[PDB]
Amino acid sequence: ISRLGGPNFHEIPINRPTCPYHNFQRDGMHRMGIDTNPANYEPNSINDNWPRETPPGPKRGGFESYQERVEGNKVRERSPSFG
Amino acid sequence: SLAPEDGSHRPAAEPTPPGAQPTAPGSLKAPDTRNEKLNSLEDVRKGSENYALTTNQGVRIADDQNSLRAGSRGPTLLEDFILREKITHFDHERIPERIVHARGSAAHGYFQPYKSLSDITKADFLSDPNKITPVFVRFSTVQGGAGSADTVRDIRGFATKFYTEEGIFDLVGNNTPIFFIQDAHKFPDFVHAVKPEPHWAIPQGQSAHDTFWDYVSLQPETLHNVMWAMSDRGIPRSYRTMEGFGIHTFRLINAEGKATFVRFHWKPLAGKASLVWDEAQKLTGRDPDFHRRELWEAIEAGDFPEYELGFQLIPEEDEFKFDFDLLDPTKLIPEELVPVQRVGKMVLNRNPDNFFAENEQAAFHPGHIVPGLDFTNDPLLQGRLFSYTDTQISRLGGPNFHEIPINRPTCPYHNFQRDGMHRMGIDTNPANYEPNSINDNWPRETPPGPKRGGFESYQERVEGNKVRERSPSFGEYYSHPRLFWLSQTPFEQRHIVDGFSFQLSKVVRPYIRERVVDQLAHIDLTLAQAVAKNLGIELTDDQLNITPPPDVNGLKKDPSLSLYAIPDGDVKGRVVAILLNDEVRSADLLAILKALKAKGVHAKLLYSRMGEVTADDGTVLPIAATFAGAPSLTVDAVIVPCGNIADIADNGDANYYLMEAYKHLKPIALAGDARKFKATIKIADQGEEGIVEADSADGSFMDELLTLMAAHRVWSRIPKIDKIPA
Amino acid sequence: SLAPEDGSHRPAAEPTPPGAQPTAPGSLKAPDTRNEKLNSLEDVRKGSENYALTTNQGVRIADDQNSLRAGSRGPTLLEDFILREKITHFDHERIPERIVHARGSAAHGYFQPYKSLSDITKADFLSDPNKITPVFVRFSTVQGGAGSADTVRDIRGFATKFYTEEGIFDLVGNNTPIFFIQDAHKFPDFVHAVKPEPHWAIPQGQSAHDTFWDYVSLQPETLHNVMWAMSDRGIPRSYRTMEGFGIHTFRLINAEGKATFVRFHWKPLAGKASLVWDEAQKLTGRDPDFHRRELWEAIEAGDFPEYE
Amino acid sequence: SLAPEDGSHRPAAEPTPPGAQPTAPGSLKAPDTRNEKLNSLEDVRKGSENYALTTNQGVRIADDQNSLRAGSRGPTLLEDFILREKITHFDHERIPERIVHARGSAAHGYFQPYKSLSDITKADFLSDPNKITPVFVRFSTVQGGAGSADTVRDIRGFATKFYTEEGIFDLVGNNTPIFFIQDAHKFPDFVHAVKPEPHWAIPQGQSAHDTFWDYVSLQPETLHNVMWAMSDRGIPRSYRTMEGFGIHTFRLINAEGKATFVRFHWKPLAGKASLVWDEAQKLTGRDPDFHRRELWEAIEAGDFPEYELGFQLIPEEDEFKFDFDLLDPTKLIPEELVPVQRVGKMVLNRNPDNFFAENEQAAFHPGHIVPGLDFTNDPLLQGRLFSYTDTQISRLGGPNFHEIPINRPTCPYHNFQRDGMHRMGIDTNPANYEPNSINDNWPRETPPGPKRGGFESYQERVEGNKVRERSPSFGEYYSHPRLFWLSQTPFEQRHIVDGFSFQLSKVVRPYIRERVVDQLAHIDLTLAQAVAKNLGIELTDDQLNITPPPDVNGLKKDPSLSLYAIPDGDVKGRVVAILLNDEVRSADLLAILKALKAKGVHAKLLYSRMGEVTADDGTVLPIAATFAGAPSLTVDAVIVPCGNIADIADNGDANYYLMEAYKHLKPIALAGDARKFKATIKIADQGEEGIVEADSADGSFMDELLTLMAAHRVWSRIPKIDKIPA
Ligand code: HDD
Ligand code: HEM
Ligand code: HEM
Repeated sequence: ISRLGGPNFHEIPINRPTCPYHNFQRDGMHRMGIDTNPANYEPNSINDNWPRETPPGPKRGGFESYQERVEGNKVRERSPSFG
Repeated sequence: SLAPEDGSHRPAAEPTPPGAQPTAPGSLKAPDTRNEKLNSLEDVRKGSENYALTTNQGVRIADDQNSLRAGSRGPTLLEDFILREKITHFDHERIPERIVHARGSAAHGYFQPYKSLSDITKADFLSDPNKITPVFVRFSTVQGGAGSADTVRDIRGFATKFYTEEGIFDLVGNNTPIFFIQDAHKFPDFVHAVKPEPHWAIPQGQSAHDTFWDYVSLQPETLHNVMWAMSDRGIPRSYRTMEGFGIHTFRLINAEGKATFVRFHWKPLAGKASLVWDEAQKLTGRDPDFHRRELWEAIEAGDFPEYELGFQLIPEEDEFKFDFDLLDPTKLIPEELVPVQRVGKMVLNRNPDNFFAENEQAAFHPGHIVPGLDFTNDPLLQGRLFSYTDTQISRLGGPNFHEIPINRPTCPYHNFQRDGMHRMGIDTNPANYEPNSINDNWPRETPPGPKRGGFESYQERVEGNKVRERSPSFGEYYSHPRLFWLSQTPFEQRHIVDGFSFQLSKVVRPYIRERVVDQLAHIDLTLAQAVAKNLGIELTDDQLNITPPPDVNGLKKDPSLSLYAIPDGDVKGRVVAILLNDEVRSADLLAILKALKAKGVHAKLLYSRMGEVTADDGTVLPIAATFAGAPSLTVDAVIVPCGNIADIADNGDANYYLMEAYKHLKPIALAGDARKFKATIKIADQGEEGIVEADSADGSFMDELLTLMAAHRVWSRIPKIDKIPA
Repeated sequence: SLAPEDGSHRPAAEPTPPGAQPTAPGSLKAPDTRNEKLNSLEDVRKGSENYALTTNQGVRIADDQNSLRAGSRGPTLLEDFILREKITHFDHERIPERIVHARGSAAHGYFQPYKSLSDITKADFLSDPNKITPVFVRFSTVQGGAGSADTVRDIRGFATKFYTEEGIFDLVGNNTPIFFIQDAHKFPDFVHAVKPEPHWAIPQGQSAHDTFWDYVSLQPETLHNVMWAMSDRGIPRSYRTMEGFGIHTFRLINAEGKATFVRFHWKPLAGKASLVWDEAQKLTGRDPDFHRRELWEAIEAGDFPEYE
Repeated sequence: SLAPEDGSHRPAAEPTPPGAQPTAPGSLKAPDTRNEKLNSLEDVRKGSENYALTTNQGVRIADDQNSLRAGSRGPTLLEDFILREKITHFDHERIPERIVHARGSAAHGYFQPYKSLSDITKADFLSDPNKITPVFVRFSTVQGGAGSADTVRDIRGFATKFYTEEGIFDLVGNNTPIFFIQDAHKFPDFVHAVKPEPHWAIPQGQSAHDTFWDYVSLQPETLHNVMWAMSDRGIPRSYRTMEGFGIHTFRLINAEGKATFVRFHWKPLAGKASLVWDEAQKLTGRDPDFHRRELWEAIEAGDFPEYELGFQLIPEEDEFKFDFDLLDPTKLIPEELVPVQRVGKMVLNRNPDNFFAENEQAAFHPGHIVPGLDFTNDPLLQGRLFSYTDTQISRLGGPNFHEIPINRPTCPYHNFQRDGMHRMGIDTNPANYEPNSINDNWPRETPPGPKRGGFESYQERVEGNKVRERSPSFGEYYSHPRLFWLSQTPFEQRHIVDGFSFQLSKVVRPYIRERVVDQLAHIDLTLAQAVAKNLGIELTDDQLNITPPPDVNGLKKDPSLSLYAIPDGDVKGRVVAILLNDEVRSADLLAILKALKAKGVHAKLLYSRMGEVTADDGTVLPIAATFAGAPSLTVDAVIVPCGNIADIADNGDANYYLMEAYKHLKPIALAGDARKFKATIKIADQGEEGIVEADSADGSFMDELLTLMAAHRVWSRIPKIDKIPA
């Protein structure tokens, strides 16, 4: 945000994805992309809810975190195994 | 010298009623009002009288009227550094407005507890009734820009910065006890839906548009807060006359380490009061700064905004005792179930000096807590903790925003953080890391403890898998909207119905209106049918048969949810229009002003022109404003004294004054020949409840008027106003 | 599918009168309208239909309704990069508004001269009646913020960007033929005087306050433009029904090097029309976006703003 | 407590020589060294000892070693506001470096004039010899980034901010009396040509690359400052031993309104001295912070950098009496024609506390002048006036950069400018415009006058058409380069030829080399022939016949252009390496050390390891550094005392220490059996000038060594060094 001047740093040519990117984020300094979507929010009916979430799957699916088990209390403490 | 000889350019440094003097920077108007934070700002306050005009580098300017040019009709030269510095500074005056709550009005004050809370929290600011904590408070709307109007229908923000001896605590709340959404991941979606639509940037300061109601219809978790926004809660009369809430369940932590769940409340000591919709909308055109102005002038008059801080406290063992989740910020805790304990009082007693430096630059953030408080896993709160540090890096220019004077703590602050843009502090520590030997590890960590200890999080147990999933316990959307509905008076229900009908009539896509009516039918059939009738929609048989949602823990209403069900009227600080004529009966005017003064009610003397008029005994009466310049929208009640009533009886502006005031349910009082105005508002000869009338202003006349003003508005008049063309 | 079965969510892509259809982005509403600048913007226009929702790095999102937490009632985790990108972008949406003329409304169009002006100017965009130059025009008020109301009493801006074959020419004018002050050195003084006063930031969108009339009373050079502002010129009915002026004397320079002094005008082909004060003031309350709306809806109906 | 119990972590707060103690923030090293700017910074200086570690919001931290996680091996929680604040501030520490002069070292000090200059200027800081003006001075290179090396070949900046009672005056100069170019419109062309090339960003801190010499070969106006850069002026021994110049002609204006043209000079009271190239280039590797380190340590030792301000003064009527234009910044004013008049003395006597806050954020700008000074039409100065205000808007984050503490004036500043990012001052003035009546027009304009008056520009006549055209009076490129060349000693000429030869050797396109050699042939044929021989280029018959440019107003040399032609050596503050052995003759070392201390010369005791050695008589010698750790590059002279010379005589590092010092022309003294080292450097039995040798370090050995040090280097050794493999 400070180094590259704002939240549109992915639009700086070197950083741009070569695959498609579409979402409901808008504006910010030096915004390049001109969005034509009538909707800037989801869920929406006014654009039939596009762009849409994608379920996870074997290829081309949405991102889902691995459901690791978390068990412990809220601590600021170094694991004894690290000592 | 350009000031007038008589010194009438400078306002008196004493409290004065609204309109009596020009308004002024707070340290000029009230120089002897002090608190630890206002005194700490003295290092950066700059005066002006008797100083020379200079560049920012301290060079005295001889001619501030002209650019430097080659010849007096020639081109401007690049060596004019005086012109370029002055135009460069102007060119860079603006900073980004806040992404939400951009329109807001702020004041300084102080808070003091009523008793030590050490049994329930170790927070130092709550440890002793003689502990006085300076505060700075910013009230705001949500959707509109910094230049949008004040009296829009909207939720209002209510943000308090407490400058404590153990750190800054910011309580960043709104004027309703829930929010629209459950999880912070949806906040950009919701905010984009309510904000002006992206193709054309319309509408400003309004939720009455397709995308807002599209999102509401598709996200029934919104309906509870939508109900509050559609009620008269969405159009408060003053920031002095609305409630505040922290919304989220937080924790208090005591010196033994015990955690108690808490929700925060601010109760207005001037009582709860709202406008009516027609009046609020019209006021956005006649005075889009009405709330900003009213707050500033209340403080200059000594009508200080006062609020009691209150805590709803729930033991840790009672986390699951209710039929809603305590961590769900779309659910309220009914006061019938968990009472509000009154904990202390905040008084706002001084305006800023400079709005940009102190209000626009102020940074509030709910993750600014102190030892003795802690967070919960409310998933809207959890995401807020990220946003308010992040947004200030662009808004305020970098990571040193705590060095901007209004944001500075008044207690000590020392650490190993260095640099960043516009770094003010010049660190002398040889070390900028720890652990260090070279400064004997100073500044040093401090263990947690009962007082002056380091912050340690409550050691809550966390058990579960890493999931993006809404708790099933949050999946109930209708029972709170219905409890709120059932708790409103009949006229407050009519205003709700009217709010939904007005908003949905502005939605162009009719299916969205229909989908909202279907949601309302899941709350209350009467509501749904009344809104549907105004939209020309007929409920289906299925909609007529939807089972109402369950009561909340056995409640079918809670009157603390209504603005008006329980009387809390306070007249002090309110304002009356007195409509003058060119020969007022001075004895009416004496009696009126005396009775108002006794109750701390202000007046404004109005006429068809500016200047002065002369009463029957020769008293010279100065005119504050014209009938059109200061419409009835801006006052709480209207009084017409006797005199040469012919002077004004045919004035369309004075007649309209009283029609507008009548339509908006305001008390109206008419003395002697002023009773000829009964005809403009269609009052029967025998009179009507809410119109005070008598041969003279009489004194019993004034008690009756001030009784009506303590009840705020004349609700029983509502069926009579549909006739009035106004 | 959340859209209705009957297609009524989607505005007809053809000219329609105000209120007949929901309004839409211009390239959706009027896909057949083009000019050289609109064509050159194609490389940056982003669509939406039939695309997956992604991060800005192009990773497909599976659940855009929830943060990542340890258990469905537990704390949000710092590793949720989807949540933090989406909220970081939101957090930094705003940029500073314009110091003056922060409220304004804009549209694309095109300009063409009636004949070659080569005897008086070598400016390329005026050289040939067949040469069409794209424009982008913004109209504005002066004093209020970007979220202030349209039908205030104020001067109006009228700024045209001409995308010529020999460079951008911006004609940055107002709707009256003079300004308030003589020397640019005084602009921060005049603008501070008209702007909301610095202790309390009131009033918005209004010159009806002590500091403006203090300045005027001490600087009689301001009285000409003040007359204009106090007339119904200060409250136009539409951006379509107001005059435009460059105000300053500029120069045209022909190919032989001869200079002619020029002042620029725009004539509204819809004619000149203003509100009356009580209407204009009440309209700031009933529809603070009235001029922005009227401009957009005129263009959607085919009532194109035309100026000479 | 992690500090050693003996307190050896903390440097003594008293002057100490380089290396004796760790270096510290200036206010801790020299707390009693004060001036009005240093005292004015006290409101922002932050201590650390005895204070608790906190957030920037003043909350005490208990555990600054760990993030908050769900279990001690679990994930980090978003609610960790202490982690996020600390990492957010870290993440935004950097600000843009300066576009040019990014690499620089600064210090605080004071200036006093020798007598009132009221007859020639009304500037207040020159009006009274007892008026002391605080200064802050930054010295710099030009091309490299803020992390580039100090002893590169380049021009140096010499910038002085004077905090006067009538405004900040910045005198923003370099260490050569002209610049490379004539009109500011070419400054981005020239700087882009000298800077690292745009495809790969190489080379850093070097002009030895194709684009710089392409531009030079095409722009012969650059050749004069190119001559100075290729001489040993381009590689100063220290910031204390270089000249400063304002370059441009400015004006002085006295109280009667008479203008006198002026060029500004600084004379170094430590004398002029430069490195030799091979030493400078090696030093950029062994100690890229050598000038920063040397400045800081001189100040800590009390070897304060001192400079005398002087003026070349030309009456208005003599504007056109020279062969060159006074407004042309590629031309110098020879001191034989217009002598420098001594004006006053500047002493730098305190280091900053924090480099970022004071050095990195300092803003100097040559448009910051005061009444009694004014500009001329020099077309390089004229463009500079635009640039320095503009560049601070991005570098320092907006238009409030004069509020960052180091940049604040010490005199009053008041005006109508408001807001902007990072606004610190809270204005209380009811008015933010003038003229105003509501504050009686304060702060007010001030007419010009003899003292404490408003700024007014000198009413110079302008007459001409609007043109983009270079004055024909500027179109002469070669006579000043030639005057410079002929003014240098024979060894300085050799060093110039080697500078051009080395640089053009790195230009990869040979045609660029050839074109530069052709330009040299227009300056002086001996120069062009010598550089051509080193490049393997043969001059054509046409080149051999170019007629030399004219003399400059009759001069064929001016010795004041040489670093060394006129002796001005000063040994105080210089440093000598003493090569120890394991049993040093202690009487030698007593004599050596006390002779050095008597003349303020520092010593560094070196050996093959750290720790101690014990002398013949039991004296314990603490070791400063090893041979390889503190190479001969970092010292002015080398002394080897007698003792057990066999300890070190076959040590490769010890031998090479002497070879390197010998190649770089440094004085070397050898006592007793240390004379066995004569074979390493090939010195004859009957010895040679520049090598001091005796049976012992007594009698005249130290006087002879110190004589050699006052002459800086042994130039007569140059023909002896080419054979030597070092
Ligand atoms: C037209 C542009 C321009 C030109 C022609 C010059 N400069 Fe410059 N100079 C800059 C534009 C600039 C700058 C972009 O404004 C800098 C970089 C960062 C800053 O604050 O100023 C700067 C920095 C800078 C600094 C470092 C100040 C400091 O320590 O922060 C020095 C000493 C000079 N310059 C000296 C000179 C001299 C003696 C010049 C010719 C006589 C000269 N500059 C020409
Ligand atoms: C849950 C109900 C919420 C309430 C009552 C609330 C209240 C507020 C208030 C009162 C302010 C104004 C502070 C001021 O006067 O200066 C504010 C500003 C802000 N809020 Fe919150 N908010 C809520 C939810 C959120 C969420 C979930 C996010 C982020 C996902 C958020 C992000 C912001 C941002 C970015 C600002 C501007 C802050 C600044 O620029 O300093 N709000 N909100
Ligand atoms: C001569 C009378 C003037 C007229 C008619 C005029 C007209 C305008 C207009 C129409 C805009 C808005 C452009 C848009 O729609 O984006 C504007 C912006 C601006 N004007 Fe001028 N102006 C005048 C005088 C000045 C003067 C004298 C200055 C300063 C010396 C000035 C400084 C600015 C600034 C700082 C902005 C905002 C520009 C931006 O942020 O892009 N105005 N003015």
